[PDB]
Amino acid sequence: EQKTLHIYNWTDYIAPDTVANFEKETGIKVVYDVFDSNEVLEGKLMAGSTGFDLVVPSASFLERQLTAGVFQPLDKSKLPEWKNLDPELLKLVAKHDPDNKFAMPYMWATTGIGYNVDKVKAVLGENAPVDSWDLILKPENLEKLKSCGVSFLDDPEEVFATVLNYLGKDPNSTKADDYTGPATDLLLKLRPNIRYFHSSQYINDLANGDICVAIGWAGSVWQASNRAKEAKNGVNVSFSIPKEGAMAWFDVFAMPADAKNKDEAYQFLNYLLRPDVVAHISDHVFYANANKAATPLVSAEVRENPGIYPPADVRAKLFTQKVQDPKIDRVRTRAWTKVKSG
Ligand SMILES: [Cl-]
Repeated sequence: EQKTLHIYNWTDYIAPDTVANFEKETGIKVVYDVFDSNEVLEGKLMAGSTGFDLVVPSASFLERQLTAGVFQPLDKSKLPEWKNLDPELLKLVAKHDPDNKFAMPYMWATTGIGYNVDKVKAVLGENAPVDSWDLILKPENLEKLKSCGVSFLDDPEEVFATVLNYLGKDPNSTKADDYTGPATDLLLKLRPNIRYFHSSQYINDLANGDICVAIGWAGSVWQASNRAKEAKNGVNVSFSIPKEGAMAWFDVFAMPADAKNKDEAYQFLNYLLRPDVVAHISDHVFYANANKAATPLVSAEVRENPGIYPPADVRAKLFTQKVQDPKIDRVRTRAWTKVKSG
């Protein structure tokens, strides 16, 4: 009988031939579906009976569901290359998944500033503060960049944390007043200069020159940069992990508790743990993978990019998302609607 495997992953988060290569090597039929919204994935998981054997949630969402019985523990004896994973990244993911019981770290990155090098330098000068959140969180700078286009993510959790860190508050403040007060105060001063709040349109807009500065996910900004280079359109997109720090986050593979094809799922996970497999993915999607054995195999342009693989001094400035109580979640959501309506 045919062996089958159903995977649900983000768009633009695998190499073009990863699945084909796996099928050639193993004889397993893969059904590979994609989503571009975390809201979509989580709704399906909470409803249950998804039909997926492997899914790719955020590490933070995993914490919220470790008690909901959504996932089943990973049998590490079926993953002999588990030893290839970076122990430091396992520790960070274990903040949401104690003892790394349910999740295999896949890729990770930061939320920083993507920008058009030429347009930012034209408007703010040669010494534009591209190494600082000042570039996009000082109203005086956004007023000058307004005409060339400014985008923020449509993501209250990441944007509020970014603002709180910049203001010198706890990035993960549990104080409702921090969100409704100082954080909202700054966002309302910036708001008239922001063209839109959206978590994917900025990728193509950066690549085509339609916006000049964005809050964005590192690898997606690097994808925009590469798309502009492949189009030979002369647009120069870069990305900055600013000097004040930034949020780091981790996407993981996990196995729904009702998965029908568990043996095949473990074959695919151990396939991903082979160093060349995940290095090849990083080469194509411009995200750092969590496999320490894989790093030397990654192309120089990606591995040596400190906005993809940050060195120790930059990693020390990164913070991670803490899961908040529902009451803070709702304050955050309410305040974000007010910010956007401004
Ligand atoms: Cl995360």
